Amino acid sequence: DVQLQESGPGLVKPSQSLSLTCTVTGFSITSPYAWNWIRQFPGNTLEWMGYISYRGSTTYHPSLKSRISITRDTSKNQFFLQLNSVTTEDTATYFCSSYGNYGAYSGQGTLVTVSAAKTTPPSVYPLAPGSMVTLGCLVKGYFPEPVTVTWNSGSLSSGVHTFPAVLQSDLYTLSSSVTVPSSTWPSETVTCNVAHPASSTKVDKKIVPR
Amino acid sequence: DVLLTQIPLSLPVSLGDQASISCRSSQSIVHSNGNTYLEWYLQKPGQSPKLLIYKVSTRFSGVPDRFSGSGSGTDFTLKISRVEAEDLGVYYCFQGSHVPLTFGAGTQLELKRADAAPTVSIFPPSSEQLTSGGASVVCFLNNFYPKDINVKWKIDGSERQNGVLNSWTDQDSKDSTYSMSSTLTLTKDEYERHNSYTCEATHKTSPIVKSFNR
Ligand SMILES: CN(Cc1cnc2[nH+]c(N)nc(N)c2n1)c1ccc(C(=O)N[C@@H](CCC(=O)O)C(=O)O)cc1
Repeated sequence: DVQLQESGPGLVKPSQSLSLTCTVTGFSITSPYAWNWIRQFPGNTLEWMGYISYRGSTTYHPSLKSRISITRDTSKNQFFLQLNSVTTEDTATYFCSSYGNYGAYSGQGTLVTVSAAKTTPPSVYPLAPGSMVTLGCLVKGYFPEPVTVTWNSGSLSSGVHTFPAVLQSDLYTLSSSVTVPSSTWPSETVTCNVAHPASSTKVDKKIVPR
Repeated sequence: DVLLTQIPLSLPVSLGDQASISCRSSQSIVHSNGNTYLEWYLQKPGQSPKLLIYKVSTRFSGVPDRFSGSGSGTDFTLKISRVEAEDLGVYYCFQGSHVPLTFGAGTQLELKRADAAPTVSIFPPSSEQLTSGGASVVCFLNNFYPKDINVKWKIDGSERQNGVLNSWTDQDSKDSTYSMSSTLTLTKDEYERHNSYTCEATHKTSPIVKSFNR
């Protein structure tokens, strides 16, 4: 019944400001006690940014107070986050949550990327070798995160490892491996399917020997 | 600021085990109304952190009885009387008694298993990438346990460190192993200066070596 839904832009340019909306359903933002904004940094630590109370008074993380503004729209049952002079260090998954005598409810969270980089599709390369056989796919120089990698539209998922993306210098790179029996390859087709929604790309790279 | 120290940061367990996580506060977390706003959260991968316990010992809605919280002053404890398959993930303690409201670093509740050596696979750069003037050499160190394995690149007898990009997967749900990818990023020209490319899985002798010649 209770739902907290984050919305807003996924990309923000450095020095510009990030604005997010929390749409609340199941109960009113007018119910005690606090309506929070939280962020989780890449593979990381959680930070409580601040809250707006059920009565509209704000409490901020002292370090963010000067850049941060939390507001609310009681009739729309929404509360808002504004973070001003943003740095690359503001790249995080942003969540909204609530606290009261019943405990706490949390939204799903959205990744907000702060970068000067422009949207770029990845270059997808097949990785064939020089009882079991490992093959791979190199997904290079895309922006922003994420990409999705599937092997033969999911039928090979069992022996698949999709590694987390690394940022260098302002672009992302990832690799994905698949291991199948020697009987299955090169005799049968092994294809790597890469999708980058942000740049509307869907590439299918087949693994060809020699 | 109130600093929250979680002990340990990594909790290896077997299913059915009793588990305990400690949360040590740098100062008292009793708010001016006499309440202690000490909370425990569980974050499963991809998901947002979900509340287990609030106000030290109150179980949130839908939280099983095997999860219990206790403590006072500066020492708080989360106990899991029986670890179930669904309880695996990262546990956080949080304090809401003093501003700024703060979290601990997180405790990874992970499955124990026997040691496993990685499977090493080395890949020369693709013809497609070479045509663009790029040459990435990729290596996989797959399905090992515990995290105690590293990569070492040797190019014609000399250790290579510059231009190496590494990434580690989370614990695999299939068999409780870890995997890592290592990419040596070169230009086509840089790649052409060398012959023998070696990728090794190392431990604190004995490395698992894979190599090719250009
Ligand atoms: C000091 N805290 C702030 C506090 C505590 N834990 C948190 N935990 C989370 N997850 N988020 C936030 N924002 C929190 N904020 C705090 C203090 C007093 C009341 C309070 O007076 N609560 C009730 C009832 C008080 C009562 O028990 O009579 C009210 O309706 O005013 C709430 C929170």
